[PDB]
Amino acid sequence: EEEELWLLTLTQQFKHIQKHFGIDLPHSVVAHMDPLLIKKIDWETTNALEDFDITLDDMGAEDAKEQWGAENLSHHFLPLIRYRRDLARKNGDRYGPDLVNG
Amino acid sequence: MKLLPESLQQEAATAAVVASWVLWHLDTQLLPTIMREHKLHACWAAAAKRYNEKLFKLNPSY
Amino acid sequence: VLGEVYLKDILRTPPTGAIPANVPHPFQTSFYTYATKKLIPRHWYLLGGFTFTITLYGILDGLRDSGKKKAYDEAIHAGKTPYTAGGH
Amino acid sequence: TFAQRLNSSPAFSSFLLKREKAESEVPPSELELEAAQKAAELEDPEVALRTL
Amino acid sequence: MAVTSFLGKAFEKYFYDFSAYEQFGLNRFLSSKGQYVALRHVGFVMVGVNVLLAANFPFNPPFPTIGMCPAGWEGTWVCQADKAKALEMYKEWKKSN
Amino acid sequence: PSQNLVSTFANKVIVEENLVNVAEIDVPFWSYWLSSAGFTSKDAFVKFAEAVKPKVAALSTSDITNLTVAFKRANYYDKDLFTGIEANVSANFTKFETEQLLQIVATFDAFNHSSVAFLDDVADSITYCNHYLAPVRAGADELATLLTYYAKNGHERADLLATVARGFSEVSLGKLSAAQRKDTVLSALKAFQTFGFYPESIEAVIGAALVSPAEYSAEELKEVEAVKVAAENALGGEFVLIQEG
Amino acid sequence: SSVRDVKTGSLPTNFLTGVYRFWRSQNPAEKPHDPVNDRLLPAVVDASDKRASIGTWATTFFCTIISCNLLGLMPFNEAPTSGLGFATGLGVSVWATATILGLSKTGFKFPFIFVPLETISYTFRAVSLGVRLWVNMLAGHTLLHILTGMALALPFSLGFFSMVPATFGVCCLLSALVGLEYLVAVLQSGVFSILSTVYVGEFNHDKFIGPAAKIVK
Amino acid sequence: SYSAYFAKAGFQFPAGLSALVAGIVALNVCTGRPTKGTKEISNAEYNATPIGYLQSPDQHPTAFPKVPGMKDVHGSPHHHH
Amino acid sequence: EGNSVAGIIKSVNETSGANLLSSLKTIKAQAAPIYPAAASSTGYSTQAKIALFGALSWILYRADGQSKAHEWIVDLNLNVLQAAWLISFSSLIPFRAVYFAFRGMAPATASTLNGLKTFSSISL
Ligand SMILES: [Zn+2]
Repeated sequence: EEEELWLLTLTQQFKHIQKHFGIDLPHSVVAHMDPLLIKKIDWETTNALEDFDITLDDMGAEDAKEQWGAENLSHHFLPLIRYRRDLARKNGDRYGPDLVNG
Repeated sequence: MKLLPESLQQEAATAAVVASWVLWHLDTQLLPTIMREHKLHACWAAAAKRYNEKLFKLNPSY
Repeated sequence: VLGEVYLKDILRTPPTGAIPANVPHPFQTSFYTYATKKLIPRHWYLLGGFTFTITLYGILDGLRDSGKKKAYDEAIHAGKTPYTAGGH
Repeated sequence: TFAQRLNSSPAFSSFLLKREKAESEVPPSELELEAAQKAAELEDPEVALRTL
Repeated sequence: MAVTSFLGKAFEKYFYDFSAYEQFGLNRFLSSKGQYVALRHVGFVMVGVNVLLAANFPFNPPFPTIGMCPAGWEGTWVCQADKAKALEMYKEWKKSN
Repeated sequence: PSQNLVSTFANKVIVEENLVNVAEIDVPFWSYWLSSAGFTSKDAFVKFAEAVKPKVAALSTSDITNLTVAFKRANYYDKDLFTGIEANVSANFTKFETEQLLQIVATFDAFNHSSVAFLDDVADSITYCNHYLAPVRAGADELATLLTYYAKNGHERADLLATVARGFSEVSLGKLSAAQRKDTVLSALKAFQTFGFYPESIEAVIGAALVSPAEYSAEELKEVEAVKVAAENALGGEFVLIQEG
Repeated sequence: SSVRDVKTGSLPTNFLTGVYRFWRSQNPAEKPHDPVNDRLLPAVVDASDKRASIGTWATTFFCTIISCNLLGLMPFNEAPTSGLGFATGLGVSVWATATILGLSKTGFKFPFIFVPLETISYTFRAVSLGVRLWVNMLAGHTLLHILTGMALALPFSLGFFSMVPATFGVCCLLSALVGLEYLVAVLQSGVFSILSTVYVGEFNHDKFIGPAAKIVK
Repeated sequence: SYSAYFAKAGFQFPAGLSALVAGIVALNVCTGRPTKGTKEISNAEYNATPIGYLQSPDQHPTAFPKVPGMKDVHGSPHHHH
Repeated sequence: EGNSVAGIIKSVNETSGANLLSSLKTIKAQAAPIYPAAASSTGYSTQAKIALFGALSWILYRADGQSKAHEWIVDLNLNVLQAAWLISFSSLIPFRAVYFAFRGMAPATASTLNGLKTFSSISL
């Protein structure tokens, strides 16, 4: 039960999108539940890259398409690695993935 | 019949006002809404293999 | 524990109180953000093409009235009525 | 099921889709039907604890 | 009634299950329903043409007649192919009629 | 007496003491636009820095960006204002953009002011709370300022360095003048070796120096060639410039 | 100041997604020789910054012309693209957008006896793009006016609801011309904006910047 | 389940339609020329003319004309024929 | 409005063992999402009346000038020809097949959502 808030928020939020997306989910509830996904989607529309996944499909970039999707849900792991970093800072250590060789 | 209008510039400017409103309405109102729900689905379908493998490596529950 | 100060403004659950307002895009908020970030950098070719047509069709509207004025003066300087007197 | 959640969508209370059913297009599969029933048993969280 | 809620439900059950293709029988004479619609369409046009003409019948036609006259008119203002001529004859006919 | 009444009106109504008395309502609006017109005025900016301090904790993110780049252009450093600014950023770090954080950091990099909680919440926001191509829209003279601010303060965030290394390419450095490209390439390679992080896009900041080495010294090209050999065995190969075609 | 709420998966959202993704597919991006990774990502983003928004422009002209062409098939309404300045004013504006795009590829300077013959056939594209939309919306509506006058000559002369096999064969000919006009309304908005992607896509080509220095193996 | 949230907000126009209608109207009223069948006269003529003589017959066609070309008004009989 | 999983975790932590299994349906419903209830009608908005009076003000004005158009009986018999196809389109278009054909135009509705496969996000 140490990191059960984060793992069950991911579960409950995706299960509510999946149950309702493309049927009746409002856009206000998506932007409530996932505000930084909407924030990063709006960056592509603002900065004229609203077809960026069509661009990566035109140039066959199937591994930069998987990086594009993974970097836009990249903030789902931020409540964990801000928690594990504040464990290791108060325990004197350094967080592992913050370091180059570590 | 009716071939030339009373003003050609008034009809050409009606076409430029209508097609620039459709450009504004698409860019501002429609296409943000299109891409908010196209790219929720597309980011989840592109990340799904690397999201779940990153989450498998993270949760200590196994 | 991981205790909801880490999930703040990152991950929220489906709302229980009331459905919130939709988050505006920056373009729906202000026309100045649309105009300077998208309309002028990306669509100035269209706005130049709509400007060319309104200008060109104002040349052709100017040629059409300078040809109406030429045929009008050439009837009142020639003793004729410049039109077919309506019909009624 | 998905077609049963589409029937109560705002789209199917519209005028041109009012007498239509979403199962008429692609029907729910046998796994989707048996997992909607299994999910109905487990909406009681006491039944989900004792099953588990 | 509620003005948006009554006849929306009346038009709904006029649109959907009110069907004169089956309530008036009519499968005895027609092959499909795709050809009942294809002549209810042409039936709507022929009825709508005959209503628009008859709702103001004594009129000089703007369209070209093909050398035909409606009824016992044949030389009146209704059949006159010169329009400034028939305006004079209609104004004479309107005092009498 | 028409000239006398106008001159009397000009010495008691339009001065800079009443220009800062209408500027008390919204501070970061008037702070930002006046400083862009060239109005530095060091002790008129002290009237700003205390009129805004009961408001910094509740400012929007474009207001905080307007305070820091105005107080950078006026070069005034109020240390107890700039801790309320970094407590606005590190409390609302998910709402800031890379366009906004790269201007706040360059203010905090001039005035050598940092926190560890601020350096994490700027790096958490650029990497996770912002689009991953937002460094590509940045311009490499601002990214090199962010790279050295993390090397001055000794802060190794290897996730942030992979993000900022996207925004170094031939495209982003080609938009720089060669006086400013040189000041950036040396500033970016000095930060990339301080962490020992040699990404695959270090071969565009190295190749921005080796394609025109007549602007560099032999001391600075020794600095560049130190990073080139350090990056060659990290990436597992040898450097080679490309003649186009 | 408060925007409206949108249901996800609405039918106008699904139609305009497929329409936009269609016109965007007409000028696809070209694959670089390099693999697309974080090295090539600013070159791909800059390749998209230099491409014209023909995906947005062509669905602007699709949606503004199919809405105008289909007004002509609503009762009591005429198509705005049946006017000469409207329909040819959209055709010149596409042609000028292509030319302004092709003139900016340099420094706005305009490009032996061959090139007046490439220019003529290129300057005729201006009038041909708009007149094809105008004449189709005019010639279909004009034929419908003539044949409705002929089909009204029979019930005017003969009986109302009488001698009905003569007017049935021409009311079904009138009905099949309004049906062809629904096809020409959708086709000419498609042909206008297929051709807008072709004309504007001719000057939609720039140099891929790419890596100037590499660490091979 | 969210179906009754979308029935609450009823009809709504497109989100900038008041700028389309104010742009099409401002092109049809700011023509910069007289109003299609009329001619600008002097004030001395407008104050001296009856409103039955300012009207032209061409500008008032008959609302459902029994003969093609019927007009509702007749205008000035003082023609310059 | 804090998140409902931390409301579940708090409401399950401060219950006892005896009333745990009874409380589980009121902690389930305290963390269910809001689906707002079907309010009363208040029909025909202030903009749905502008849209129908303005369309009636347009249809009457267009039929007014159609009736004095010198081809007025041909103009008024074209509205009968044009409205005959609006009637035949309500009776021939498969509106459920068209609805599911537009759902396939969009990749967001042409498939199901795909992330988060339940074995990766357990908490045992
Ligand atoms: Zn007509």
